[PDB]
Amino acid sequence: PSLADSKAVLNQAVADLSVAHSILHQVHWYMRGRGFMIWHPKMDEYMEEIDGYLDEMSERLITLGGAPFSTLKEFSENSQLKEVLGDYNVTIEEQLARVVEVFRYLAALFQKGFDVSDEEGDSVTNDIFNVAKASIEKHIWMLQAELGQAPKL
Amino acid sequence: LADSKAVLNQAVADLSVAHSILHQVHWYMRGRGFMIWHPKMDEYMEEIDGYLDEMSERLITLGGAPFSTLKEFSENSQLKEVLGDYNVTIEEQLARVVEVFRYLAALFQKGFDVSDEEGDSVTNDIFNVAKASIEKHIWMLQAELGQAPKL
Amino acid sequence: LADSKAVLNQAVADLSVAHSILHQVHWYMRGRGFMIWHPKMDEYMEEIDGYLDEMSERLITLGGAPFSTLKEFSENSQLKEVLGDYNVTIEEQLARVVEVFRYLAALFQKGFDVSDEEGDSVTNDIFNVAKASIEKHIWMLQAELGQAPKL
Amino acid sequence: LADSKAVLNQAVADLSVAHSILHQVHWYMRGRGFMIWHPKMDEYMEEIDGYLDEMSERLITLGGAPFSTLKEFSENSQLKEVLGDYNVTIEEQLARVVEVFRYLAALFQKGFDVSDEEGDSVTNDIFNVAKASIEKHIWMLQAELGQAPKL
Amino acid sequence: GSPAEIASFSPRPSLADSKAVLNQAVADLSVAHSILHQVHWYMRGRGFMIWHPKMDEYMEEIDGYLDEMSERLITLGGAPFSTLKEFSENSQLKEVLGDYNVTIEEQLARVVEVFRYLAALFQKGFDVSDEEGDSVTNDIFNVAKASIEKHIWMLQAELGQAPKL
Amino acid sequence: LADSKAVLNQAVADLSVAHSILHQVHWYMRGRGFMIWHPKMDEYMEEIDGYLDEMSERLITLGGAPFSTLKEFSENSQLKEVLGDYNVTIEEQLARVVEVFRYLAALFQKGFDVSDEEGDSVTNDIFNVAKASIEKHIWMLQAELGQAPKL
Amino acid sequence: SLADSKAVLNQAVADLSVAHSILHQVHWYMRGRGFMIWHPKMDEYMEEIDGYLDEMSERLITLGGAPFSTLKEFSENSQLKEVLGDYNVTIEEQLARVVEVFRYLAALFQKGFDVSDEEGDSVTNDIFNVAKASIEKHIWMLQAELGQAPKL
Amino acid sequence: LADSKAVLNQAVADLSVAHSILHQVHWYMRGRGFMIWHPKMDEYMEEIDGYLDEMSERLITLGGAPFSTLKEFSENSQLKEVLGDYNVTIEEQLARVVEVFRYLAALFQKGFDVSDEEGDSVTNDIFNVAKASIEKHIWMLQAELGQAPKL
Amino acid sequence: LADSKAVLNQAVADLSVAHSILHQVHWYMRGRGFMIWHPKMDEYMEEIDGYLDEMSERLITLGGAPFSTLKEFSENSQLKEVLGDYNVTIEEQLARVVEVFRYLAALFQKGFDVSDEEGDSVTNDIFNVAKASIEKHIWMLQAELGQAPKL
Amino acid sequence: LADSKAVLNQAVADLSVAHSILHQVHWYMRGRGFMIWHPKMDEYMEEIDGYLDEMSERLITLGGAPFSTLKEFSENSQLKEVLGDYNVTIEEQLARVVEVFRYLAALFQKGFDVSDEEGDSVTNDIFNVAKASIEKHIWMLQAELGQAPKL
Amino acid sequence: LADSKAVLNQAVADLSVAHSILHQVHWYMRGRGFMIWHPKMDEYMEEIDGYLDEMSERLITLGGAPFSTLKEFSENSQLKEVLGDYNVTIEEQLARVVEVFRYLAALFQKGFDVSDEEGDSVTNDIFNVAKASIEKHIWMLQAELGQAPKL
Amino acid sequence: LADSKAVLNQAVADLSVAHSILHQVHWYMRGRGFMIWHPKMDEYMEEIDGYLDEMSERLITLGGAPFSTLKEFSENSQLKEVLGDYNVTIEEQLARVVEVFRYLAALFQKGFDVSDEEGDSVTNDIFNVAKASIEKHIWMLQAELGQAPKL
Ligand SMILES: [Ca+2]
Ligand SMILES: [Fe+3]
Ligand SMILES: [Fe+3]
Ligand SMILES: [Fe+3]
Ligand SMILES: [Fe+3]
Ligand SMILES: [Fe+3]
Ligand SMILES: [Fe+3]
Ligand SMILES: [Fe+3]
Ligand SMILES: [Fe+3]
Ligand SMILES: [Fe+3]
Ligand SMILES: [Fe+3]
Repeated sequence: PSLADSKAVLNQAVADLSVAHSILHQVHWYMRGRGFMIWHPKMDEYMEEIDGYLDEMSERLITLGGAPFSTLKEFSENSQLKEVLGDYNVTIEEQLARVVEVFRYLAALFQKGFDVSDEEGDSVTNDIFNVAKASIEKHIWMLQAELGQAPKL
Repeated sequence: LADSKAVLNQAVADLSVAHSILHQVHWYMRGRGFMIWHPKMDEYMEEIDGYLDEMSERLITLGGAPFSTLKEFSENSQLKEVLGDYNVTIEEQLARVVEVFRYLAALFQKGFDVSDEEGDSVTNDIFNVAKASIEKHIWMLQAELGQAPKL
Repeated sequence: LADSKAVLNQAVADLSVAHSILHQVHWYMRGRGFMIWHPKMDEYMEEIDGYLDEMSERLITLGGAPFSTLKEFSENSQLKEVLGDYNVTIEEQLARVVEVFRYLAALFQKGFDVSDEEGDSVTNDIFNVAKASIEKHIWMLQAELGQAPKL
Repeated sequence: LADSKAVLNQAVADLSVAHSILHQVHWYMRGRGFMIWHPKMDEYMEEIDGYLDEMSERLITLGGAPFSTLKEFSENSQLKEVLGDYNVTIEEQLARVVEVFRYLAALFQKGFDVSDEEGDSVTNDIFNVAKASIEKHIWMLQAELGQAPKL
Repeated sequence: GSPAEIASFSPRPSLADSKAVLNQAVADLSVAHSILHQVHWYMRGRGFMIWHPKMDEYMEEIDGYLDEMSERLITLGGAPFSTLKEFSENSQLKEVLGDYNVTIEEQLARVVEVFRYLAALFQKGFDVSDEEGDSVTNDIFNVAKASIEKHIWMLQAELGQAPKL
Repeated sequence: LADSKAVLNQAVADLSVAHSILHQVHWYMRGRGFMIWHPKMDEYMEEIDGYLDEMSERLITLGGAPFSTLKEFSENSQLKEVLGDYNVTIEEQLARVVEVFRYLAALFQKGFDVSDEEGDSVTNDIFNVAKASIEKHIWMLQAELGQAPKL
Repeated sequence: SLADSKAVLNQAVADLSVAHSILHQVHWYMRGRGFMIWHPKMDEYMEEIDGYLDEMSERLITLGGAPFSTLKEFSENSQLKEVLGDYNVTIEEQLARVVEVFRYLAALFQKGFDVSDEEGDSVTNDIFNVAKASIEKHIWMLQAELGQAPKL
Repeated sequence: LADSKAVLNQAVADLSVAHSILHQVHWYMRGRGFMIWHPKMDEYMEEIDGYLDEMSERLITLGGAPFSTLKEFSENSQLKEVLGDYNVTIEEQLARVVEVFRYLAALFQKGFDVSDEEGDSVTNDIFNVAKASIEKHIWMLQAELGQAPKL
Repeated sequence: LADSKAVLNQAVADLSVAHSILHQVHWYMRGRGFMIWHPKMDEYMEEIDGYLDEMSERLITLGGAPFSTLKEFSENSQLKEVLGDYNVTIEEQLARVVEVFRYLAALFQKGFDVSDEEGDSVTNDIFNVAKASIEKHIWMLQAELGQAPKL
Repeated sequence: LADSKAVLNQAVADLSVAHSILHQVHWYMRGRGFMIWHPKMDEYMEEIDGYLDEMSERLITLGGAPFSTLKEFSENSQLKEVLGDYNVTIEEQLARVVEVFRYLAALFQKGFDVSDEEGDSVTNDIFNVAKASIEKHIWMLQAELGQAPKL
Repeated sequence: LADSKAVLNQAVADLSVAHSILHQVHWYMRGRGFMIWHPKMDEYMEEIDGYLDEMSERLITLGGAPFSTLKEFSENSQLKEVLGDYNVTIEEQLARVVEVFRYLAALFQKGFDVSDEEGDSVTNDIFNVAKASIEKHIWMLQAELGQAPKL
Repeated sequence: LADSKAVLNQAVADLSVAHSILHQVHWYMRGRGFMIWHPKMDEYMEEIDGYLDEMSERLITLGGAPFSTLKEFSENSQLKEVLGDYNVTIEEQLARVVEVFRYLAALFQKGFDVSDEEGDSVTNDIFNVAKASIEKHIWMLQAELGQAPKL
């Protein structure tokens, strides 16, 4: 049932990235406070990057003979990420920490994806997860730096 | 302008679901015409997303609170999603896109109507511009399908 | 279309003063956030100048004579200028911009209304487009300032 | 000219003839100003062609059938063509272009009126945008000619 | 008295010199543009999304020949046709009313027939200009013929046929 | 004008007024040559605006406070404005621009001299570069007008 | 030392050269509905193939190796077989030929991945992995046009 | 290929002198039309330099030795230069350019004939291309001057 | 080589082998000048490939069947390939490229002649344009090697 | 010209150390403002590197021998480096950059002086241009820091 | 991650000295080949700076503290620098870059191995990509020098 | 500003002849290094042409009359031309380029000194900029030739 878990983790990523995109969009829209003018457009950049991973991962899953999740209901039910109603009263520091938590989870997911693909010998999938992990971890450093903190990976 | 705000938020939900449906069509497509229509879904998706950000931004500007979770999109949208299926024909998939766009154009007409009544002329333009392009796509998709636009 | 011509000319004056005020904010700005907001004023200035040229030139096209001297701009504009002062806070400078933009959005509503009354739909569109972008800026500035747009 | 479809198709014919007259001006031009105005006709021609495809597209989208033969253009257009002549002056050629543009601006107003009555807001916008640009060119051309726009 | 005014039929249609073939091209390219625009607007059926915009590209290329040829005619001291009446009457291409019910296969075949005609006209122009020693005009016709011939190959290929020039 | 800071502020006011004058010329221009000279006015305005922001930043950098209201620009400038008039000829308009430019060039020479004497070599450079290009423009405008530059 | 990595790189030099030739044939002899999309697509595929070739050949050179560099060497050492050009081959048949060539290339690149990993040559390993990824994506899209799963 | 080499080298001389004359027109031009025709001379000059370097590297390629000194250019060119004079009218300047161009078009025809006789098809194409463009320019210059091309 | 189709197909084979030989030179190159000449082979390869595709599509267009297998190219080409050798000097490599180019230029002359005889002027120009550029390269390569082009 | 060469060489060392210090600030930066100021350090670094290569190559051109080892940069630079520390506030970091920039502006003033004294006007210009830009940055950095430039 | 951090920081030191050595080569280069190899050094320097910023922000991301002073770079680098000397030949300069690059490639293998052991796959890939390009440069440099890469 | 005008005109002559000499080197070059130095002469030629047009515009702007015939250039230049010779080594060609640039650098110094004396600071800067770039080229050409700049 070849590359069963590589396919499974690719599909887990499809759901998680779909929710991550929704969370980033909420931060983008609901953001208020000093720093808005830099961080609001920054969320657009992050979203575009996340969308990039979604399409690389979902393509790779299809290529491997899988069937990507492709309804909001599948994304919601399969994602390990939780969403809450939007709220303008959240601080900038609080909004950025939420993004850090989302990104820490993605970097962990991508590590799992890297591990599982390596074990099954799916080196193409392995590379996709490694590249994505690398960038997310770099963003974790930068976001944490803004927050006067070490990356603490 | 509670009604203009209401229809803008309705659009946020529907455009969120429409993007998901376009993505499923993009991914699950099989048959002759794949190489043209697969990347065309990406164009439609980018356009849909552009409407999502215009309408969401305008709602925020009017003092509203956009839907901003998958649960809100799914619960509020009037579009129905189904499981992805590689066995759907390319002609059926394009017909599905047409039905989604017919829905959107009708939603944008409603948004036009509501904002026009409230005198919200900026919101009004947004719906009108979107409607124009969606209707143009309907013509092209229907022409590929050997049909009149039948607006 | 005397009213539409009149409001276009009012905008020529007010945009001309708006430009000066934006330039004052750009030059006298001090405080954390300078590096983002200083260049931002140049973007706002370029946009305001775009409205100026096109409103002034619509007025010419309609058989009008636009204000074209500093004296005409000062004496016809309803916006008041004050002496540059480096001790104004970043947050108060942004609030000054918001106040200027609230004024412009309100003026552009008036221009929409009068041109709509007179059936000058070309002039109507010019005001509608300008108002849209100015209102979007009020949302962003107010957000930086920890506040709702409150249009 | 009962409906938007009829006004769009009229525009299809008139824009086709307008293109032809502009091309004649381009080719037969002689006199001081040639080096400016010869390439300017190309810009105008491209602009006229943009209106053509738009208006034709919209007509097809609305379920109509555009005129699509030279006979149909020539017989349905209110514009009148004459034989090319090198002996027409620059200032007379520019005046000929002004008359065509006045005609088109008038036609676009007619399309604006009808689409508004029907509540075809998409078609209404198309005529509005085309009218705005053509009216600006009338100002410039008349200005070259030492004249007010006289819309 | 005053000089008499000759009353005679138009006559001619007589591709005997470079100036004449160029003006014939001016007329035929104008009608060819109209036919291509009809195919573009009225097209329906599978392949629309590729062939619709392809007509726009061909229209652009046709317009390019029109401006090179008509400029060369003016440069040679001629007077290009420049009214829809002169185009329609001088062109050998026949137009019909637009119809949404023509297959892609039939539409592409119509374009092939227009292109074969144009290639043939440009060969005439090449022959006429060469005999004249008008080498600049000769190259305009050669260049246009080459590209139009390449499109015939591709159109024919789409239709599952050899170019059959 | 006692020092570099003073001459820089003088330039802030005069460049503000020169921009306004160039804009009037741009808007009220009529006559053969409009199509070339109308857009040229925009180029000149953009250049003058460039000098304005280089001179006013240098003044701020030097510990000064730039004029930043229309009242100040108008009161301090040696250039005088008159009401717009469509009846001024193209030749008279270009001659007005030449006179503004001759003034600016002379002001920039004074800026050069004062800064040189104070040993402010950065400010000196700014004035030298501005003077170079304004003088090149005088040659070209004079050449259009059939005359020598007569610096 | 790195003998077999060098040998698999050189195998790829040969196979990619013949693959380029086959793609050019498909490009030229193509006929049928879809020509206007697929003809130019072959040029994209040829450019990508050529990219792999210069990459792999010059990694081989960098390793102290000597790339095949004549048509006879390409033709004899390649495992791909060429056939005479024939306009009567259908579009569907042509695309299926390209799939088979790409399936071969993807398997070759797996072999190259495996051999270079066995020899500790991680630079060569990555060249093959990157090339493999994009070829497999193409298989998906070609198969999809042909109404099938990728069937990797 | 003695004759083809000879005429290529003749073109090296004449184009070098033609470049110098164009530059004189560029520099000494005065009168209405300066702003269009002054930079147009730069375009003509670049084109001439292009023919210069096609013809000069074809001669080298053929095993010839191009003139490469001002003495060689001046002595071998059939074009005559006179001292610059600001007093020449714009229309006379353009007349001078047309003369240079008529000469070049005639030389390029000689090039064509000589290379055709000798069977140097590459040199032949170089001349034919240069002749086409120069002759188009004659049409346009003549048209500015209110005249037929009169090739 | 009977006709135009035959010489076009000869060029398909020969260009294919030439590309292979250029690629060998590119890869096996060692010596002073490598950094300029190695990438230069890529330029030459790109150009040869341009000729190949042009010449093959002209052959198809004429109703021919291009060679399209390595066996056909190798057997039909009159160029001979040898095994790659890193010990060949950079100047010997350049000399090998010249020999290939001299061969191509003569093949192109053969194609010119045959197509002219048949009256196939489109094919005639393809060969002429290719010959022109190859001959220009022969000049430059020979110049690098301190020699006349010897064409 | 040995004093100009000595100060050029001084600038080589100081700019090398300046680059290093900016890089530390870039890497070790923490606090609100990071996202703007982190990439800004890269812009400054690139600017510093430009002055470096400029001044080094002027030194070479003048027959000097630039410092070209880290030991020489470190030993000759009057700037002092300390171990990187993440616990420095972003305001302290920016003040640190201001102090490096004041040093550099003062160094460039010395080079202007020495080069003027010796009549090396090329070196003089290099120092002046560099000084202008550093002084502009000091204004902006100070404005971020709520302060006058205090040059 | 103890060793991956250590080897990243070694790279930070080594890349810094490597940039310095390359800059010396760039500056003190003399001999045939200068015009190609002088700018080449700039490309190599840019690439080494890319690895620097990469490796140094991966170290930071991992919770390390990059060397950020010249003293740290010199003291920790395994690469040794010497005074610049114009008498060094091109051959000798290029050989030195080769030795710098061989060292760097070896360090990157070491970094590959350590990160592989520790399972730091992101760091592993940074070293692998950097080693790949360095090794490709070793081939080209060695080819220019007439030798096999001899990795 | 008589001597300022004088030296500008001298430059016009010297740049015109320098251009001719560079073109001779470009065309007659043979030997190793051709592929880099041949196009390099084009870069140098374009730069020389830039100085020509600016010096000649500045002279016009100052009320002078530039030399504008090959006779004037040749008679007024202090540069000497000889017949082109393919037998010259590339090292001897580059040496001739260095001689011409050394001359220009000295001529530019004389222009700097004379304009500085007459207080024409705009002309002064033109010469200073042109001198800096020529001298940098001398450094590079000399380095290729294994020598110091020796200004
Ligand atoms: Ca498993
Ligand atoms: Fe996708
Ligand atoms: Fe947004
Ligand atoms: Fe304007
Ligand atoms: Fe034209
Ligand atoms: Fe390569
Ligand atoms: Fe050249
Ligand atoms: Fe092709
Ligand atoms: Fe450098
Ligand atoms: Fe960085
Ligand atoms: Fe000039």
